[PDB]
Amino acid sequence: PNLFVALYDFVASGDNTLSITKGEKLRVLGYNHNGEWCEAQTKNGQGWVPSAYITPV
Repeated sequence: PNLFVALYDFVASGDNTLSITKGEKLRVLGYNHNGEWCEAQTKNGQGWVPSAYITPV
């Protein structure tokens, strides 16, 4: 039941990216082609975040 946590703050930059805070929880829907970006949902919204900035809880 695939819940995750943010390892660092990430400030939204480009096209359909989402801001996240260190230690907040999110839900993963998927990945991009090469797998460096992850599409996620939080209490603020939905959007792209770096794959390297998150981990399971």
